[PDB]
Amino acid sequence: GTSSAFTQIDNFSHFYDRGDHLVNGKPSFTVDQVADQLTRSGASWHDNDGVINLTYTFLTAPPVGYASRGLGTFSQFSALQKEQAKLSLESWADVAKVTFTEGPAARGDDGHMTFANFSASNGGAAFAYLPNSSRKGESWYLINKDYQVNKTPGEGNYGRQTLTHEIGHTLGLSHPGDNPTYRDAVYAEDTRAYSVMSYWSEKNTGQVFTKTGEGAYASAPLLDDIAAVQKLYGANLETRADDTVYGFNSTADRDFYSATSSTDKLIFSVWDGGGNDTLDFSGFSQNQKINLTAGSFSDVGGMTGNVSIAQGVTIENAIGGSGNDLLIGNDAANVLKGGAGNDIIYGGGGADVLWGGTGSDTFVFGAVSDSTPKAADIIKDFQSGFDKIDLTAITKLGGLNFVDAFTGHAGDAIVSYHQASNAGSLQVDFSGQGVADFLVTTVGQVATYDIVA
Ligand SMILES: [Ca+2]
Ligand SMILES: [Ca+2]
Ligand SMILES: [Ca+2]
Ligand SMILES: [Ca+2]
Ligand SMILES: [Ca+2]
Repeated sequence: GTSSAFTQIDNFSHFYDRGDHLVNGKPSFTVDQVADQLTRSGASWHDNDGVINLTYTFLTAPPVGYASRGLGTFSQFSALQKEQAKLSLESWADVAKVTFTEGPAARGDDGHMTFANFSASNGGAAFAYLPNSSRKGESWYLINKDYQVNKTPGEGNYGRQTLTHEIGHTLGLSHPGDNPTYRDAVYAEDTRAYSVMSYWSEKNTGQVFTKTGEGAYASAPLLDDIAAVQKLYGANLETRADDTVYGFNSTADRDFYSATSSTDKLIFSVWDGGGNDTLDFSGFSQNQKINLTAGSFSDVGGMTGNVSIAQGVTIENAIGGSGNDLLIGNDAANVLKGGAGNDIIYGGGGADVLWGGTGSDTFVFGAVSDSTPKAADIIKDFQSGFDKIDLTAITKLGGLNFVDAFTGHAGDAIVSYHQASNAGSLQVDFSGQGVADFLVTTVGQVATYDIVA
């Protein structure tokens, strides 16, 4: 058996696992399976400069044969829409190798896009065509007394997501499946928790973004969307290859990645081209569960299944909030700051920098490889009597034999201290080989009682 602390960690790094099992009776699809699913039409924009350069035009006047569409009264895009449309395009252009330049159909471009608003409710809230049809690149939006959604698009609302949705469609992605309901979906993760393309809400899959009466929709391409658009046009590695901070104190320069308040509802998927990165959810007071695993999910800002790191992305640091959080790292050096409260931190691979912050924080180790002597973890703010080092994942509650020197017997551990630099160190002999095979260094005293194993 392990401790409760560990289980919470193991369970959360498995809570969102996809593939090879049934969920709600429907098969579970790994992102790759969903990237296939979402691009099953074979429709796409063509290229051999290895990049797609699309141009677009907010239509000023109705095109030839416009009246025969039955959409009623043609209207031009407002400044608000144009401004939101541009953020949407951009959000797509960041993850995949595609660019959208405002301008008329050119001789040297890979296709042209057009945005316009109609008035007759017969048309539908909005629609777009696939990149291989005759009306390719177009997308129309309904706007009348009875339907005001597309009137004021802004971060968080469906008016904006509708733009991210329609653009994804014109780019080549299709709705997850073909009065239908989520019962009729081909797979489990067919919710707007995984794709902006889905017709179903996060509650079908268990996630919780908002309560009754309020709306919440991710402005930018979610998890599956990025994989699918990247499958089509390749990942854009040059975007944010610098040192990006996401969430609070963000340096992402994107509205959907920005938080400045405790009430903020963040629903996003992190895409980044390199550098050393941080997910800072420090401004939050609710219990969070941040997972730094590529393609994994987090429960952020009082919500659940709302944040994720895109498949094939490395995010090195996490900053929880003042709640009892959980921080799960990757195989890389991680600076994991619990921030404040009673949280559990899991470094994982490599030598991590762990900060428990105030409160009685737990640092958990599941492998000997997590904290080896030749590349060990460091708990900078270790407070004895309150904090605790969990090794139950490795010892299974078999205990350790605290000694001053290694006796070549397995389970022999040594708590050392160096007052003249406030530093302790937990050393262990899991193999009983006579020497250390696990080491954790602290700043602040670590007592033998502060160990759980
Ligand atoms: Ca970066
Ligand atoms: Ca804390
Ligand atoms: Ca915390
Ligand atoms: Ca790590
Ligand atoms: Ca580690």
